[PDB]
Amino acid sequence: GAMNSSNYAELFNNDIKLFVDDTNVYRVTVHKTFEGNVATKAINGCIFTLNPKTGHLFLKIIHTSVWAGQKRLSQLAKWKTAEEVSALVRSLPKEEQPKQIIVTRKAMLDPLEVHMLDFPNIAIRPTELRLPFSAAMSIDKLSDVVMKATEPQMVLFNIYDDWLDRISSYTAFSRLTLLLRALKTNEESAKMILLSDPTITIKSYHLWPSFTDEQWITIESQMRDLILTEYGRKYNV
Amino acid sequence: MNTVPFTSAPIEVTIGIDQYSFNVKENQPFHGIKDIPIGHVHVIHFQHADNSSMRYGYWFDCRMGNFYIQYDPKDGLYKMMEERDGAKFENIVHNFKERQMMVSYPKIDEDDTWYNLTEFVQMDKIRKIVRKDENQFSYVDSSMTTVQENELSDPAHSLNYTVINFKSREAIRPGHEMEDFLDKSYYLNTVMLQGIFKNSSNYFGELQFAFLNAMFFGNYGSSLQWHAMIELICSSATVPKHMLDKLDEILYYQIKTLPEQYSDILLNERVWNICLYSSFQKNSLHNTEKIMENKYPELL
Ligand SMILES: O=C(COc1cccc(F)c1)NC1CC1
Repeated sequence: GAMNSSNYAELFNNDIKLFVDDTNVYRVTVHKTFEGNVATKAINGCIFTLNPKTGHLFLKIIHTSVWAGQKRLSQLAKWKTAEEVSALVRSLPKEEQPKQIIVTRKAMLDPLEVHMLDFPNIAIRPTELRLPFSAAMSIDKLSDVVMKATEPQMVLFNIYDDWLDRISSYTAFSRLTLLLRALKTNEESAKMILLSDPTITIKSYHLWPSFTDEQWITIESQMRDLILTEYGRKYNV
Repeated sequence: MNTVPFTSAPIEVTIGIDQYSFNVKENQPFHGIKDIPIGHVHVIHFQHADNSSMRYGYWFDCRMGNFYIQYDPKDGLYKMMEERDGAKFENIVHNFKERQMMVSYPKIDEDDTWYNLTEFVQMDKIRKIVRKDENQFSYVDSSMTTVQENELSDPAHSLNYTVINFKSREAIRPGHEMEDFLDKSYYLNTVMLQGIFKNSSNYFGELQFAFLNAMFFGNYGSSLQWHAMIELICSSATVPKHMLDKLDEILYYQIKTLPEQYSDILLNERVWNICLYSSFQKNSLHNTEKIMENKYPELL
């Protein structure tokens, strides 16, 4: 059924699974109109679909043109998410199709289940984890490809860069969620932490900087601090 | 007017005939039920004094043969039978009526309740839901499961209601996933009405039969089926106007007749609130919404 702390190691077994986060699919800026009314303007979005074991990220970019002339866009966005995830699964060879899809928001369950009626062996699951995947657009290179897109487009990334050469997927996911939590709680501090030192670069083919093992521990500690911090500043503790 | 005579009444039992019921005491001189209105299906049902577990009963139509009840001390229940010999039936029944050992079906002449609950119920269709083809009458009890319930174990003792499942390839057209899940008109009108039921009368008749099995036997799967068939209409943007008008009448009399003390288990809060307040047809069930709100405002 639902996914929580009791079964956190299931993510890193050998059953193919994908997380799907739809929080950045329908994005808007809200503004005043000349008549003093309020209007929205949509901007490009993305479906964040991620294999937590391999780090493979199927970033489906949602171009604003898909909303043209449509009604109830927050609701359409969920079904559009489901449609595009269903399309991805169908494009993958059978031995690459997930055995489970885990949705980060419960409102995605019915839209995805309906789109995947053709795949009755694929389990559609919620989670009780509060995962920070909405902060994916704080990753500069992901944000860049979404905002530059002029048409619908799937871009493939490895959100772990080369980390799996040195650490396990359990540790790689925990780093990723720590980084994304930090970016979500205080993006500027998080980004300052990551890029303060000019001598640690981000390789062209990577998303994150080329930290050594020792540097990652310092970074990880600095991001923990940030998250405990902002939690004070928030709750005055 | 027709008669369901009894051999005797050897065990204390509450007997129901349609929406009426009376207590018969162990070995009381009871020999059946008379003046039963022709033209309607009927149900005669039982709840033993000793074991309130298992309400059970027999759907039947007096036009389809002469029926008598004889308790079976081996199987432990009141069984419906057919007397092949028409002459013996008249001779035994007349004997019983002269000695006044029968209760009279007690219909008030103003009262259309039973008609209104059974308007579209036909014995021929009942027998396709309750498969026991050697008998003209159909047995139902509390514990009988439905075909869909056995998909989620004895196939012969099942209620073969039409399977309705909103998240099914039957209900959802490829490429219309969102359209068809949020507006079930395709499933109601094309799949179910045009495809399976053929007309709204068959649809309504199953719906009414499901309700009556739920109310009379506390048959849980019947209750599920009645609610599903309401929801399938309420969740369709496009429903013929006469079907909605009739549905409002149907439900009105069902809600009117439900025992007040059983509303907590026969009425599904989620379905009713959705149908009355959120669904496409939220404004289309004036009579039903009015009785529901004056009789069971708690549910809403
Ligand atoms: O028992 C009966 C008939 O029993 C009846 C028939 C008609 C009305 C009635 F009250 C009782 N036939 C053969 C012996 C088994």
